[PDB]
Amino acid sequence: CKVPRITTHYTIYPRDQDKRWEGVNMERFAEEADVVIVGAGPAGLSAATRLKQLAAQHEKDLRVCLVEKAAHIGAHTLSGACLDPRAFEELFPDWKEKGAPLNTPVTEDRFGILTEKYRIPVPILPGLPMNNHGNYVVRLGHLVSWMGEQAEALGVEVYPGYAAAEILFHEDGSVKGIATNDVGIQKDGAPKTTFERGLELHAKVTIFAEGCHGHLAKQLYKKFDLRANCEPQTYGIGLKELWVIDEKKWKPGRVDHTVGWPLDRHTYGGSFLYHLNEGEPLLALGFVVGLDYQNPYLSPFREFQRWKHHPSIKPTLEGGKRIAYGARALNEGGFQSIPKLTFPGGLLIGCSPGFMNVPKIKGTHTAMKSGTLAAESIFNQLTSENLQSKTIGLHVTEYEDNLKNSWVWKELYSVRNIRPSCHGILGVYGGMIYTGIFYWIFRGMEPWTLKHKGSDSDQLKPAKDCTPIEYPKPDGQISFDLLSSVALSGTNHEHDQPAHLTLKDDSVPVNRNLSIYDGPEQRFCPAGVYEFVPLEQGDGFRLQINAQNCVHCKTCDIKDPSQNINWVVPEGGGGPAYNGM
Ligand SMILES: Cc1cc2nc3c(=O)[nH]c(=O)nc-3n(C[C@H](O)[C@H](O)[C@H](O)COP(=O)(O)OP(=O)(O)OC[C@H]3O[C@@H](n4cnc5c(N)ncnc54)[C@H](O)[C@@H]3O)c2cc1C
Ligand SMILES: COC1=C(OC)C(=O)C(C/C=C(\C)CC/C=C(\C)CC/C=C(\C)CC/C=C(\C)CCC=C(C)C)=C(C)C1=O
Ligand SMILES: CCCCCCO[C@@H]1O[C@H](CO)[C@@H](O)[C@H](O)[C@H]1O
Ligand SMILES: CCCCCCO[C@@H]1O[C@H](CO)[C@@H](O)[C@H](O)[C@H]1O
Ligand code: SF4
Ligand code: NA
Repeated sequence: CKVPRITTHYTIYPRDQDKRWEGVNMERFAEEADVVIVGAGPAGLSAATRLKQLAAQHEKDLRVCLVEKAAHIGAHTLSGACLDPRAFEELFPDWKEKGAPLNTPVTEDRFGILTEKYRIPVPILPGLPMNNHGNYVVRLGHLVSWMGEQAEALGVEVYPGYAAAEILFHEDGSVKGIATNDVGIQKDGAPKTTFERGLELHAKVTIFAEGCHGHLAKQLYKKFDLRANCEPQTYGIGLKELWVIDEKKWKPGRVDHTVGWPLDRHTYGGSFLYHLNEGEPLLALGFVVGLDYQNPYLSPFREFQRWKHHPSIKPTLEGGKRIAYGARALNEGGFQSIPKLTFPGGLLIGCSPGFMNVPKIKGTHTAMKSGTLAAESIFNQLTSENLQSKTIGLHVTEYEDNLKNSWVWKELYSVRNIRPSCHGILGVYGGMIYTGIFYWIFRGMEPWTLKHKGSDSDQLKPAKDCTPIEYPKPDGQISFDLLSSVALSGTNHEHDQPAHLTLKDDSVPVNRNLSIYDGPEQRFCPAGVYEFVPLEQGDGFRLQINAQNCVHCKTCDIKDPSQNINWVVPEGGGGPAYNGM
């Protein structure tokens, strides 16, 4: 054996095309519902909840099935989480006595610009977007878990551990529904004696709420040419760890943000540090880096680990304990990047299509509202005659009409130029200047909309033209390595299954990436999944994919300069085991 056909997933090598599957029956059982929702995130749960609420108010029968990758609800949820209650209280005006975990109202907002040695404080006025008056600091994972609890109580059929692995289409071309992941296929693609076909969930309308860079939505965009009038989405990667600190340095209700060191002015990114007020002297902290970065040598993980040593931060975690680690990609393309959210047989909500306010670093409240609106609109179409056809699947276009008229649209429109304004000669500092003028003073009224520089994927420079970055060795107390970090994510998968990190051509990572960019996949992956192993015969490397370490952040599918990777779901239940992240 060899070079190793790293790729054996059925999505690249159809088993309808390989002899090893000759005798196997691929017949799947099917279940019928009115609405099928993919992803138990704040958006999917908002949609599900509201739909079962609308059903109760008007006494109608509605079968709503919600499927999620996570072993249990909230396990793949990663956010820093400063919450704008606006849409949440709309869905649950009753939350306080019903027990929702919004125990930390923001009491102090701080922002600073860092240099290697110091911190420059920045005045936070009520007029800027980094103002958190009226908001809560929360462990999104727990709020999500709480939501799944209310959803079930309302009659929603929640299915954690089930990954939507395949979109179903009616012959007229509209979406019929989805099928869950099959199970029991070995690493090489061969069927096991335990092979088991997935479940088919049919509905009049399927809601897609996979979050930032959903793998089914990525293909949905293609199928219905949904990006026709929009700039492609732009992203950033968010790394995060939970810490237990010295009571003496615990300032409950405090929200910190910083820009500057260790990033150069042309690399977008920053930190967040929030003091939780849920009983323990706990801190949710993390780092963000725009995947539009240019240096192939940059490592967002090392930037984050190195960031903690800055003198304004290290003392705070000194004597502290790091108890969890996770990473997720987020949207930063904002308004200019919103695709068409509707098509025959389905809808897109939440960060999958992307409603993130990047300067506020908030996308949960808007993801919730989109779920609330999509629900109201769908129930609305299920409750009439006014029959639209030839698409057995409904085209709930009214959803986009109403979203365009909600506060969500104007909020995203108003901060649309902040992220793109960071592409000037002053980089992120130019963006700050632009924010003081056109937002703080003109609230984004300027008669124009700036554009992004294109896809994050073609923003990389060749390694020979750049200078490697010298990162410090972790000290095991404030900074750690990747392996220990992966352990604190509790992520895991059945080892004997084909890699879900699929390659379209098994030779480009060694022939192009390593050759031209020096294998950026070994540094942009926050989990150490891709590694180049020294070749046995003579001279080079081979790429090895350690699919079991994947935290499902979706970065590699976003940043690969050769766009040769396609992330798909592994067997349901695999991945992070985040608790209140
Ligand atoms: C580091 C970081 C910090 C952040 N800080 C804030 C903040 O302070 N405030 C704020 O409002 N927002 C913040 N956000 C953003 C916030 O987390 C998101 O906007 C929000 O979670 C988006 O929600 P969602 O409901 O679309 O999906 P997500 O929370 O992304 O969840 C999508 C769900 O879908 C599941 N899924 C995906 N594909 C499939 C499939 N095919 N089959 C089954 N299940 C599937 C996933 O497992 C996941 O649970 C932050 C994000 C990051 C990464
Ligand atoms: C952790 O996440 C992150 C942030 O959030 C904490 C960020 O910010 C940034 C970077 C910068 C951006 C997005 C531009 C945003 C604007 C800010 C932060 C406003 C702060 C300061 C201003 C506006 C200074 C005042 C302006 C002056 C004096 C100009 C002169 C004339 C007048 C207007 C009177 C990044 C990369 C980030 O990752
Ligand atoms: C041109 C500058 C004029 C004076 C601004 C006065 O008062 C302003 O109140 C708002 C709150 O509404 C804050 O956001 C501003 O930072 C503060 O300066
Ligand atoms: C600063 C980062 C991106 C924004 C591009 C804006 O530059 C333009 O400059 C001229 C001055 O020459 C102004 O009169 C215009 O109103 C402004 O849009
Ligand atoms: S393989 Fe991809 S999706 Fe998994 S953690 Fe690494 S970059 Fe994220
Ligand atoms: Na557009």
